[PDB]
Parts: sequence; C-alpha cells; structure tokens
Amino acid sequence: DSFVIRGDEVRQIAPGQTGKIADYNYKLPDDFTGCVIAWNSNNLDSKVGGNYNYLYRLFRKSNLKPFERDISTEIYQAGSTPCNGVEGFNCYFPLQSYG
Amino acid sequence: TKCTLKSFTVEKGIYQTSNFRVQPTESIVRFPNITNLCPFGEVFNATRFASVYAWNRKRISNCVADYSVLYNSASFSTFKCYGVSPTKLNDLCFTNVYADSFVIRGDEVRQIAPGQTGKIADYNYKLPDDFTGCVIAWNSNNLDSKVGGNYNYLYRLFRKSNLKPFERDISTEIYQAGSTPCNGVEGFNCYFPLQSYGFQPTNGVGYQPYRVVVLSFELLHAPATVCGPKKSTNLVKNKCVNFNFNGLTGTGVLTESNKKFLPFQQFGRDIADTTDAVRDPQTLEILDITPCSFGGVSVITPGTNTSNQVAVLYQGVNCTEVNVFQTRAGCLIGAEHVNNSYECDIPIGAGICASYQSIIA
Amino acid sequence: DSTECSNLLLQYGSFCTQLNRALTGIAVEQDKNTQEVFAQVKQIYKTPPIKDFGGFNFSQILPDPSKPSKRSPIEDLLFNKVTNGLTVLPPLLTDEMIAQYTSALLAGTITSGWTFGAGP
Amino acid sequence: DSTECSNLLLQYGSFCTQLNRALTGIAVEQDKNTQEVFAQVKQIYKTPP
Amino acid sequence: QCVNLTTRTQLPPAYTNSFTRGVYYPDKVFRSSVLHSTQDLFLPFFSNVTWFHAIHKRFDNPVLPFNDGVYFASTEKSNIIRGWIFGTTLDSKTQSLLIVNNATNVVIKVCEFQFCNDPFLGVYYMESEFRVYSSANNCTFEYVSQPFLNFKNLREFVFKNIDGYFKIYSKHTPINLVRDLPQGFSALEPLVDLPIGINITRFQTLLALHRSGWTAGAAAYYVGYLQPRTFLLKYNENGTITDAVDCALDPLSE
Amino acid sequence: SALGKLQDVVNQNAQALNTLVKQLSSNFGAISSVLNDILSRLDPPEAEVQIDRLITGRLQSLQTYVTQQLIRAAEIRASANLAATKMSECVLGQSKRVD
Amino acid sequence: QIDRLITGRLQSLQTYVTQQLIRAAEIRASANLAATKMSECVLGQSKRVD
Ligand SMILES: *[C@@H]1O[C@H](CO)[C@@H](O[C@@H]2O[C@H](CO)[C@@H](O)[C@H](O)[C@H]2NC(C)=O)[C@H](O)[C@H]1NC(C)=O
Ligand SMILES: *[C@@H]1O[C@H](CO)[C@@H](O[C@@H]2O[C@H](CO)[C@@H](O)[C@H](O)[C@H]2NC(C)=O)[C@H](O)[C@H]1NC(C)=O
Ligand SMILES: *[C@@H]1O[C@H](CO)[C@@H](O)[C@H](O)[C@H]1NC(C)=O
Ligand SMILES: *[C@@H]1O[C@H](CO)[C@@H](O)[C@H](O)[C@H]1NC(C)=O
Ligand SMILES: *[C@@H]1O[C@H](CO)[C@@H](O)[C@H](O)[C@H]1NC(C)=O
Ligand SMILES: *[C@@H]1O[C@H](CO)[C@@H](O)[C@H](O)[C@H]1NC(C)=O
Ligand SMILES: *[C@@H]1O[C@H](CO)[C@@H](O)[C@H](O)[C@H]1NC(C)=O
Ligand SMILES: *[C@@H]1O[C@H](CO)[C@@H](O)[C@H](O)[C@H]1NC(C)=O
Ligand SMILES: *[C@@H]1O[C@H](CO)[C@@H](O)[C@H](O)[C@H]1NC(C)=O
Repeated sequence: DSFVIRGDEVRQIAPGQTGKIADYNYKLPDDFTGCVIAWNSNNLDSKVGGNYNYLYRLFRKSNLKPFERDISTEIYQAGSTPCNGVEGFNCYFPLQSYG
Repeated sequence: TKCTLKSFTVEKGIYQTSNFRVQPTESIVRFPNITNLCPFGEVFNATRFASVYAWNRKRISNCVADYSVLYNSASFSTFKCYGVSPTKLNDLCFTNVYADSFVIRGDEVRQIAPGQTGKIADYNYKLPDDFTGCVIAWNSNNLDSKVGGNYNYLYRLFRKSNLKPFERDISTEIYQAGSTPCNGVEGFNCYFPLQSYGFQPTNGVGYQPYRVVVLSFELLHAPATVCGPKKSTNLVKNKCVNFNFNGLTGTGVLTESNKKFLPFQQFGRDIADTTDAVRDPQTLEILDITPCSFGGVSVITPGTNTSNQVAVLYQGVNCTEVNVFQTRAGCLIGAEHVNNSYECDIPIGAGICASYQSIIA
Repeated sequence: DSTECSNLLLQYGSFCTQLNRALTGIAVEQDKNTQEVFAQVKQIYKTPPIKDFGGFNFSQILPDPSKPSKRSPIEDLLFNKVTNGLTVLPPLLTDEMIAQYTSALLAGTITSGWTFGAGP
Repeated sequence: DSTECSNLLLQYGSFCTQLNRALTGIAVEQDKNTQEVFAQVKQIYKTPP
Repeated sequence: QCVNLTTRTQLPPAYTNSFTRGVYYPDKVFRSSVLHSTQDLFLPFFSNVTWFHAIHKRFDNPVLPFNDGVYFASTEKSNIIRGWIFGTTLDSKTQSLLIVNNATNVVIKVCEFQFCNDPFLGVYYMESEFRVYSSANNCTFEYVSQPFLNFKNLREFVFKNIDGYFKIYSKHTPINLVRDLPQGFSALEPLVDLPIGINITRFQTLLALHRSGWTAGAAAYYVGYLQPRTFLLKYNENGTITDAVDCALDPLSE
Repeated sequence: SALGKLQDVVNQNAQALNTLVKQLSSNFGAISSVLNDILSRLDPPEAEVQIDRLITGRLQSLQTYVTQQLIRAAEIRASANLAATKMSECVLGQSKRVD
Repeated sequence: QIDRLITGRLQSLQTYVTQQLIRAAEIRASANLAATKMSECVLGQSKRVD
C-alpha cells in the first residue's frame, strides 16, 4: 500500500493509533502483520511553488474499516443544514491538499 | 445436541446444550433535569461589546453548556476550532471556559488563530500555539455601524514587544516610533497607540465590524463543572431494557418498587453488592431492577436409534416468557403432560421425569 | 453481554466447558446421593389405621395427617429449624417424596421388622 | 511487610481470606479427627494396682 | 473592618469523649437490613475531642489544622455559631473558602479574601455587625442555599476534602442536656458536595457577639479529627444506620 | 446447635456463592471492575488489555470456586455414602457393630 | 514487577492450599476409618472378616 503523507503523520501508520489519516484515510487492523516503510521524499514530492497533488480526507462521517479506501468525492454535511451537493456555510469538500 | 456432544449419535438422557437469554429490546437513558444553563445569551447577544485591546473575559463554570444551539446558529460567519471537534462539544467535559469577546475588522478575523501574525495578534489579542477551544465570528454591520462612523471601537497599533497568549494591555503609553526621548508628549515620531476603526455602512465586505467570541477550555485537576447537555429519553417499565441512570449502566427489568428511599439515597444494593433498586433522576420514584430471565436450554431425547423426537427445557423460565407445560424446574416444550405416574426414565427435576412411549412428562 | 469480552474469552479455549461439566457432575452427584440414601425400598408401605403396637407410641415419628406437608412432628421441627449467570437447579426428589420414602421405611420397620429389607 | 504490595494485593479481592479460611478449616479438622478417634470415653478408667 | 477583642479571659482548652458520634453515610446507596464494612475517613469511637466554650469571658475562635477531615459538634442555643473559615494561609495570597449563615440564607464562596485576625458577626438587642473580612478580589465559585440551622439544639457536621470535592455532612438533633455531649447514635446525612478543587489545611469557627462592649452568648462546640479506618455499619429495614462497630477500637469489636 | 451439621453445609454453599459474586467487584489491577466503563473510556487496543486482566481474574475466581465445590462434593458424597450405610444397616436391620 | 510477583506467589499459594485440602480429605477419611476401628475392634468384638 503506497501513499505520501506528512512527516509527523508517520506515527499514525501503525495498529491501534488514534489520528486523522488513521481514521479517515488509511486504517490498520489491531491484528496487523507486516512492515511499514517510510522515507523522506522532499527532493521528489515537493515544489518551490507548492506541490498540491497529494490530498487527504479532512472530513468524513465515520471512521474507516481496516484496509478500506474511500475515493468518493461527495460533499460533507458539517452542520444541521443539508448541503445538497453544493458548498456553502458548514459545507466543505472532504479532500484537501498538502502544501 | 449432536453439535454439543461432538457425536452423531445421542444416548437417551437430558443434555444441557445452550443458554437462553432474554435479549434487551430498548435502551432507556434517564438523566436529571437540564437546568442551570450557562449564560451564553448575555455574551454572544449582549447590548454592547468590548474593544479588542480590552476584550471582555467571561468565565463559564458550574453550569451545563448547550453547544448545539451555538453550532446550529446560522448567524455566525466563522466557526473554527483548533483543539477540539464541533460535533463532540456536547459530549466532552471541561473544568471552565474562558469567553473572550471583542469587535475587529473583517480582514482581521483570520488573525485570531494559532501561529498567525498580525497587528491584532501581536498587539491586541494573542492565542497560544497549543490553543484549545473554538473561535466564533459574525458580521455586525446592522448594529455596530453608524452613518457618521462608529469610532467607539479602538485597537492597539503599536507596542515594543509582542503579546503573550491571553494577555491584555489597556495601557495608554505614548509609543516611540523613533529614538527621540518622549515624556508623554506627542511629537513627530511619537503617536498614541490606540486608534479608532473606520466602520461605516458604505464600506464593503472586509471593513465591516465583526464580533468575535473565542471560547477556551481548561482541563486542570479541578472537577469538570462544564459539561455538555444530556438527552434523557422516555422511561419504559416492565421490559428487559438497557438502563443508564446517572452514569450507572446495566441491563434489567425496571418495575415499581415498594422500598422507600431516604432523600439522599439514589441506588440500592442487596447483600451481594448488586444494584437491585434505583431512583429515577427525572421523577423521584423508586424502581426495582429484576435481572432478565436467563436460563439453561437442555434437550431431552431418547436414543437416536429409537427416535428423533426431542423436548426442550428452559430452566427457571416461565412459559409466557419464551405441548407447552410449566414445571418448577422450568418450561418444558415438546412433551405431553400425563396424569399417570411411572418410574423415572429421563430426570427433569422437581419430581418431573420424561419418558418415550411421543415424549411424555 | 459484552461481545468483545466473549471474543477475548474465546482465546482461552474450553475452560468454560470444563467448569460447566464439573458443576453438572456435582449436580447429578447430589441427586445420586439422595437416591442412594432414601430410595432403598421399591414398595411404599403404610401403617395400619389402628395404632395398636402393644403400648409403643410412634406419633412423633409417623406422618401427621393434620399437616398439609404430610411430615412427622419431628420432621416438621427439623424443617423449621433449618433456615450473573448463577442458577440453582431444583433437586430431583422433592421434600414431600423424601418424606414419603421415610414414611415407607418407618412403616416397613414397624410392621414387618427387618424382613422388608431382605425380601417381601 | 511491603505496604505497596498489600495495596496492589487488595485489587485481587478476597483470595487471601479464602485461603486463610481453608487453612483454618483444615487446622480445626485435625483436632476434630483426634477428638473423634481417641476421645471415645468420658470416664478415665484405671487398672488395679 | 477588623476589631481586636482584648477582653478575653485566658483558659486552657478542654477535652472530652467522642462516645459513638461522628458516623456519616459513606455513599449515596440505599441498603436494607444488611451489615456493610467500609474503609473511609471516620471519627474514632470514644476518642479525645477538643472542647471550646463561648460563655461570659470566653470567646474561643482560634485557627486549627484541618488534617484529613473535621468533625464539628455544636451544643447550640440562640444561634451563636454562624459559619466557618477554610483555607491554607487565610490571606489574599491564596484562595480561601467562606461559609456564612446570616439572618436570611447561607452563602458559600471560594475567593481570595483578606481575613481579619478576629472575625465575627454581631447581634444588637437585630444583626447589624459584619466584621469577618476586609476585601474580596478574585472569586471562582459562589453558592447560595437554604439555611442549614440550657442547650436545645445539637448540630453535627463532617467536612471532607477528597479529590477536590468538599463533602459537608450534617445532622440536627433535639437534646436537653446541659453541659456535655449526649451519649447515643445518630448517623449524619450527606448535605452538600462542593466542587472547590482547592487546598485547605486550616479552619476557624465564626461566632456572633451580643451587643446591648460585647457579650458572648452561651454556646459550646467540639472539634474531632477524621482518621482512615473501617466501620461495620448496620442498616435496618427502613435503610437508616442505627449502629456501628469500630474495627480498631478493641478486640471484641475487631 | 442441634442441626449445626446441615446449617454448616448451607452456610458454606451460600458463602461460596456470595464470595463468587463479590469477586466481580474487584478490578484485578485494571482501571475499573466494570466492563462497560473500560469499553466506553478506552480504545480497543488498551481496553483489550484491561478486559484481559478482568477475564483472567474472574476465571481464576471461578476455577477456585469450582475446585472448592468439587472438594466439598467429595466430602458430601462420603457423608452420603455413610448415611446410606446407616440406612441399610441400622434401619433395615439390626447391627452388631459397636457405636 | 509486584504484579508479576503477586500473581506468581498467589498461584503457588493456591496450589499449596488445594494440595493441603486434598491431603486433609485423605487424612479425614483415614481418621474416620481409625475411629471405626476404635469403636468396633477395641470397644467390642467384630465379626467383620479382616
Ligand atoms: C401417643 O403420643 C401422643 C403424643 O405424645 C399422645 O397424644 C397426646 O394425647 C393427650 C391426651 O389425649 C393430649 O393432651 C396431648 O396434647 C397429645 N399430644 C399431642 C402431641 O397431640 C397420644 O395420646 C399417645 N397415645 C396414642 C394411643 O396415640
Ligand atoms: C488585631 O491584632 C492582630 C494581631 O497583632 C493585628 O495583626 C497585625 O497587624 C499589624 C499592623 O501593622 C501587622 O504589622 C502585623 O503583621 C499583623 N499580624 C499578623 C500576624 O498578620 C491586626 O492588625 C489587629 N487588628 C486591627 C484592626 O488592628
Ligand atoms: C442571542 O444569542 C443567544 C445565545 O445563547 C441565543 O440564545 C438567543 O436566542 C439569541 N437571540 C436572538 C434574538 O436570536
Ligand atoms: C424535573 O422535571 C420533571 C419533568 O416532568 C418535573 O416533573 C420535576 O418536577 C422536575 N424537578 C425535579 C426536582 O425532579
Ligand atoms: C485528652 O487530651 C488531654 C491533653 O491533650 C489529656 O489531658 C486528657 O487526659 C485526654 N483525655 C483522655 C480521655 O485521654
Ligand atoms: C446575607 O448575605 C447575603 C450575601 O452577602 C446578602 O445578599 C443578604 O442581604 C444578607 N442578609 C442580611 C440580613 O444581611
Ligand atoms: C487576583 O487579584 C489581583 C488583584 O485584585 C489581580 O492582580 C490578579 O490578576 C487576580 N488573579 C486572577 C487569576 O484573577
Ligand atoms: C497544601 O498546603 C500545605 C500547607 O500550606 C502544603 O504543605 C501542601 O504542599 C499543599 N498541597 C498542595 C497540593 O498544594
Ligand atoms: C420502619 O418504618 C415503619 C414505617 O413504615 C415503622 O413502622 C417501623 O417501626 C420502622 N422501623 C425501624 C426499625 O425504624
């Protein structure tokens, strides 16, 4: 399973962690067997003007299952008011890019 | 029975195979009356707000806070939290809340943020890097603004050093822009630090006055007086339900009780320290908690060489709570009760025995 | 009723089955003990209606017709002087049938001597 | 004599009371056994001189 | 406003026997006809409790160490004892707790107070004299409640500081004994739990003067100290504690 | 104290059942003796450890109860065998055995 | 560390108490037999063979 994350989020690629990408992007099971590999890629995955090609799910209704992928680009309802697929007050896109 | 005995042939007899459970049907959560609300009406919707150099700090403590009304209000143009979640404000508990109320310009609304550098951030209101709580901001052009210009809202423009987090500075010391000595006398390079805003109704979005209330939470070793609201449901009696009374949870049948509690007592215990009596927090009445009718499921059968007919005994279970016969041992289903007396073939209990001749008891 | 607790309890294997089987063995052993002690006769004997035993009085040990439990006065005094997944199984022989067995033994040893224990 | 050990041991409940009760029962059972075996007479008989 | 009281008569403090007093309910749990063994801060049976008088010229208002808890017994007539002073340094440097019962209600405040050296109230023969503090700077908790109150009344109180919770237990008893504590059993009901979260190591009783200089009304009170021990409490059919056993008093009760 | 022998058996059985009930109130080194509090206050990776401590403590208590019940069952079986022998030899016949 | 030592020593003590209970039951059976021999062989003449 290959992805690109932040430097402080490498602790969240682990079983039993509480975190943001652990809950809404990539979840590992409690009985996970295998190895997590992380290495710095500032020379390749960064641009001086800002590399915005890597996105994470800021908003979701519920935490994921282990080995579950969510690519649905549906709007999130953060308030009592329904959003009807349109951004607005308390209506945010779930996918935000790293700067 | 074949599954339990790990064999495809079952000898004549009674075999305890399973455990009948009365499954809980409803969940009943009873919590006491939501009174002594926190005074958020006099902070968010006060008559006159304060300036940003002298922001009003209101201490919210010893009360229950309904953040759902604040979150669901559509008047607020900015609701950004930096240490907690907006949907979990009604679930968490905090020792106290500091409410910082002030008015700023529309372009400076972003300056109330951790790690943000601006004139309001450095000289008027500073937040820490590990700030917890939520910043709420809303437009107030219809109230604060005046056609002649509202100059009542001042802000600090100059100071030698940046602010510490949660620090006020209401001093009116004359700033030294240059290096010339100033003894409180204004000059070419000595100006008054507090300047007035230019709030006018003809201004566009960005120069309109915005009222900002910042809630900060404290989680010290003091007791958590500030908690979220409790949504008590209706009370259902005479059914095996999951009860949650003032943080005491369990599963049971809640019936009326003849035990007269003293007014300071809430729960009731037997010799074996199990909660068998409780007081409802909404209405001060006493309820007995009878455990649900758990029982053992036993299978009474002859040999599989003889017949495949079986009977089921639910031990200590009344027949109305599950060829149905009520015994003192329990409810027996599948056996025809007869008035004749024979020798005991398969023991049921309490003087009841079963035999094959169909299965009779 | 915690499902996570039962899922963790399944890691320990068949300990619960062993505990249940041991308790079941004890429970059937109690009924076997009562069967061996009291059910030593297969004929239910009764005393004659006339209690003419040559001056010997057995009213304190024979069953009392006035009492609904059909117990002797001594047996009635004896019964008066004795005061989360848990279930209590009832005994196979009720107190009335144990009293009936003792009544049959008393009637046999009064009317027939030791002959009823060795034959007819 | 460790008070921290006893404080941690109190978390386990009444195991120690159970073990002490069982040992006390065995200890009184031994005296009951000797009483049953040897004290079968209430008169101290003596042989003639 | 503060006033030094310089007309006192020097006398050593008295001591007397606690008998079987000072028992309170350890929890909010009803128990019926059962014996419950509990480990808590309890007052020892037949212990040596300090006896203070208010008689005319005696006016006993010293500052005493709080220790782990305070049992306050009051043989009271005409309501001389009105409240208590709780704190560590009893000045504006730290934060102190004030309990007062004036002519209308009871007020409980946790603030930074400047206590007088001799704090008291006063009744003119009408209450028109309050000299217990000079300032109040930083308040964190205020609570106004219903009034708690030959010697005719006996007032028992238990004050505890556990996990930042201040437990006040109290009991009113009608007595007709002239001088000492009566011998009997009375379990103290829980009255109020306070979320204070502050350090308290010292306390001081608040009395009331009688003006017609000053005169001290006839009152007597007793201070006992709570120690961690085990009690065996008996609960009757109606659920009140009618008798108790101190497990560390004598081998019979053990 | 005439019927002390039966009362002792009744008291021992009731006291053993009461002790088995009271063993549920002990946390056995966990943060709480209630499974609901652990499941509501902690995530499953640490709640698994706390529940495991409660499980091993309660299992040890239940094994202790079953073992002492088996020992008492052996004693009661010996007493019942003696009672059956007295029923056969003293009631159903005249015994020459002294005492 | 004390939790590990406590559980080990408690298991050892429970094992010892269980063994003592079984041996006490055996000695009680032997003592009941000895009391029976005292009643039937010393205090009377027994017709029971061996
Ligand atoms: C056998 O014994 C019983 C009880 O010892 C005798 O019944 C008593 O009879 C007298 C006079 O008839 C009454 O005053 C007593 O109250 C009776 N006692 C009881 C317990 O009921 C009985 O008379 C004796 N004889 C026979 C032939 O039955
Ligand atoms: C009542 O007496 C006390 C005890 O002397 C006074 O407290 C002292 O007041 C002086 C006044 O300058 C201070 O310097 C001392 O430090 C105080 N002592 C302590 C221990 O704080 C008190 O002032 C007197 N009351 C009045 C109204 O004068
Ligand atoms: C003003 O704000 C408070 C916030 O607590 C709210 O309860 C109240 O309804 C508001 N007033 C109006 C007129 O909406
Ligand atoms: C709480 O609310 C209920 C709602 O019916 C009411 O009857 C009761 O008087 C209130 N107060 C108390 C102290 O229960
Ligand atoms: C109580 O203490 C005082 C001195 O502290 C002592 O003189 C007195 O004898 C004590 N009372 C008892 C009953 O021991
Ligand atoms: C009692 O104290 C309270 C709180 O300071 C005050 O409001 C009230 O007026 C006082 N009553 C009298 C009679 O002084
Ligand atoms: C306490 O009071 C003093 C003086 O009134 C003040 O300077 C200080 O800021 C206050 N502290 C708090 C925490 O309120
Ligand atoms: C409480 O106060 C006492 C005396 O002032 C002091 O010795 C102690 O350390 C204090 N405790 C805390 C937790 O502040
Ligand atoms: C318990 O209360 C009843 C009234 O319901 C009373 O008759 C009885 O005497 C009381 N018993 C005790 C021991 O207080």
